[PDB]
Amino acid sequence: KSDFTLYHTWPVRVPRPVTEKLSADYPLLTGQRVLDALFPCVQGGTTCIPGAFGCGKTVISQSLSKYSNSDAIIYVGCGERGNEMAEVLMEFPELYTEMSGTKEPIMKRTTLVANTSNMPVAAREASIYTGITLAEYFRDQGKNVSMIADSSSRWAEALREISGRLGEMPADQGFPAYLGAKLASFYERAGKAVALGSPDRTGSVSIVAAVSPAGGDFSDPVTTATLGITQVFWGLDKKLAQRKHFPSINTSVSYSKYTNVLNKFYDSNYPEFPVLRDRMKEILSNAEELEQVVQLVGKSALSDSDKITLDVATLIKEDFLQQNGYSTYDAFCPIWKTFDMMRAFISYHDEAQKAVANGANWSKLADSTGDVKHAVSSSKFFEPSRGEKEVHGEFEKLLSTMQERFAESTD
Amino acid sequence: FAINKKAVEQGFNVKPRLNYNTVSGVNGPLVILEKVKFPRYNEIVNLTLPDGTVRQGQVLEIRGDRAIVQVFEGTSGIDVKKTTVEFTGESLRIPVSEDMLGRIFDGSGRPIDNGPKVFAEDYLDINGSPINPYARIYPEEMISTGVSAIDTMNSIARGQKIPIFSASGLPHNEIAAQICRQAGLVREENFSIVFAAMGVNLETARFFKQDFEENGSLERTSLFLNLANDPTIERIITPRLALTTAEYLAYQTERHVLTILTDMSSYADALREVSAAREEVPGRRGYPGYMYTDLSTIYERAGRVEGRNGSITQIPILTMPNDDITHPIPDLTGYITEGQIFVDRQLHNKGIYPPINVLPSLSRLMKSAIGEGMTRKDHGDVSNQLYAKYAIGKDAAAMKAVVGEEALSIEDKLSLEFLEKFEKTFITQGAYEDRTVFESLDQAWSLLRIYPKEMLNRISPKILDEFYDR
Amino acid sequence: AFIILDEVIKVTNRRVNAIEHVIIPRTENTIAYINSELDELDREEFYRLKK
Repeated sequence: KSDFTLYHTWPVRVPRPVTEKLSADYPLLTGQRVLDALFPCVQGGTTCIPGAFGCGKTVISQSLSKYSNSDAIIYVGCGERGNEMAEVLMEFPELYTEMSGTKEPIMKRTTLVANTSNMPVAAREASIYTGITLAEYFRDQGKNVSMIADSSSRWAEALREISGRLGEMPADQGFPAYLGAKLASFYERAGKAVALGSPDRTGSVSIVAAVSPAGGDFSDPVTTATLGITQVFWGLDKKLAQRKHFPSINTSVSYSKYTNVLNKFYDSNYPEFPVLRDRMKEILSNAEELEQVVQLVGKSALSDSDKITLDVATLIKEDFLQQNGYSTYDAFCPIWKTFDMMRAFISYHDEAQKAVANGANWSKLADSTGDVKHAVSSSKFFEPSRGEKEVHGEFEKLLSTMQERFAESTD
Repeated sequence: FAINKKAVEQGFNVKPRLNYNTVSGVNGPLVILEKVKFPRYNEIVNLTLPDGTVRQGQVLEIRGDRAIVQVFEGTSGIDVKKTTVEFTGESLRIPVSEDMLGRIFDGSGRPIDNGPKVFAEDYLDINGSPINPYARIYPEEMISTGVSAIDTMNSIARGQKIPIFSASGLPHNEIAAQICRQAGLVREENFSIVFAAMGVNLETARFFKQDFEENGSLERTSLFLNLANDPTIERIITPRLALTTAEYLAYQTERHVLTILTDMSSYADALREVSAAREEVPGRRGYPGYMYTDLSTIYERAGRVEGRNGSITQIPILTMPNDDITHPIPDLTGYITEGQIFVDRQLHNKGIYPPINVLPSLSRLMKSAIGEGMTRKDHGDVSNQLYAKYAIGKDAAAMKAVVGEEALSIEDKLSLEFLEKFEKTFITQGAYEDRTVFESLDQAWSLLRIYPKEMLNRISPKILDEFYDR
Repeated sequence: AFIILDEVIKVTNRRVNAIEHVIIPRTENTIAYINSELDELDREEFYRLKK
């Protein structure tokens, strides 16, 4: 009594059944240097990008959709400005990515669900369940997909509006009492898993939300509710955006829980990655602490080591963590290039502290080296796509020349 | 043509309407009817007070046989014995025709220029269906406003929506008048201008009528005025009337329109007032919970279309309560819109016109309009360099006032010199001075001569080598 | 005495300038923010009781 065509339907509020859940242990390569280096994400993990009223929260999503290493993408727009869709459906058919040859269209790999801030309110909720059911479907075919949700706080606003319309007790700032349960049951659909069926294939879903708190505070009930359930978090700063410093991530408040489970991948490929990451984070934190006093003491009682620490921190914040968005050279920094730049910066700082360790004055070294700082600051221009071994040799010889110069310039 | 002759043939029809002399209460600005015989949600009625003065209303809820009507022109004087309603069997519609240009209408869209009625070509609902996103195209153009701070550091592409945040007492009116008087495509001044002012004093209306008259622009414009003493409820209709007129003009006669909304703060206040009359759940600071959607359905009506040539550009003027960018109204206005120009109080106290600071202002579609084929190839990053140097000047000056003038390296001295000149010569300009983008960029380069080439890092070396020496 | 007095006056004036310029306004802004938050909570409590 059953006839099956080439298609079938499915209720949207019932997650599709799966054989068993597994642990995601393969990194998701974004392309952005800061995200890959300090706050990595894993293929099958969640994330938040709390906006701060126009701080380039679309650049991150744009890059993620353009260059992520996923077999499919499902870009969802809930409460979108409406103009953006007109740009994302014009750029893609004019851009290409290569996987088994250069296939000119990227649109062949993407579907879009659009619900602008103008269209009816009640359809905001039904724009994310529809968005994620397709992602689950494509997972069932053993493909690594990734859903890039737009503002999820607008969904909460729609929930509040309808709740108030019916008439019922609000919990916080009007939001209904059951907000905390709607979100969790949505984020819980993410993650790697083994599909249900005979041929024994595997897939994954990796959602990346983006909340839009009122004002700029992270006390919004929407914000404080996702941070309780997510696994990665990427704050955003306003002044950094106002200075044209993109990406505008706040490196002192963001964090990532998928920092150790990637040890297997690093050992397979890049054994010394985590050590360099920790050392750089320590450098930045120390620089922040040291600068915390210069604002009211003046840079008078600063030893040579502190001055070098501040100089290195400024160098890093100006070169390493600025991706300059779109260009021909720094648009998608591969993992190896980021690793080599990381090692070069750490080696520069180490040698600078070594030479001054023996009493040699750093002030003279400042202009005695001269070319070392320019070399490290211009290393970011090395053109990718020129060969993994191509720039590998250049970065190999760069640090050798640097340490030879330091030994010679030790005078 | 036949298609024209059939769209209106349905007009030749007569449909009588009922009169209900049955009211069953009044409360606040609301009125409750009874035994209404198939109400319709969002209808229009015509109250006829016992005095003989007509008013107008709009249903908001309909139960089995009750209709709750809110009245525009207040509710006082109404009686439950002699009043009389009359259901028009329709929503609210505006009579439009391309002869509206050069006339004046009040808050309710009826002439106040001692002229005749509109003698329309068709009636249009003040609301409008959203635009199919698949049928929208992004600007790829640029408007030369003649203001260096607006035409170099930011940019305006026709089809874009840009607010103007300004405190109370600052000359945002003068800036808007200058922009509308002095705007053209970068190599037209044929921008038909619809203008809607809500919650303004008599002096502002007189000033705006004066400025449009001496510049020879009053023959291609259309003004909707809703002064401060007019009924409060009508302030909600006015922007919808103005935008409906603009949409008709642009998308059905192929002409480029530019729209001004004089005071969105008054609109927000009216929304809050009407909401509090009912018992809707409030958002932060008391504003309604759904204000975001209501603002969105006003702003998101600009842009271009695939099969048409018209394009309507918005310049809503908004006033912050206490110079607080974290207030709900600016927050939602800048979440919905794409960029916004900021008028600064601090620069105003020093007699700098236009008192525009550049740090807190943004223009989303700048990166597309600028480039090559329309301006010089340096425009893309000279703005970034100026941004960085201005930001450095700000904190250098801030540091000078704490530690004194002992720890200011040469970098800080150059930054302070740049900060002083960048405000005293570049931002400032006259109230009748044009500035083509070429001249503005030349002046901008002149201000980077202070810095030696070796530390202008944000800028590209190629541009430096070809322009830094000329 | 000249040298010592110069040093002492310099340090004290520097400290006074720092306190005046980058301490008081920060605390004032914090106080204003907290004051606003308290009323924000009061409004919600009032609304619940009204319902």
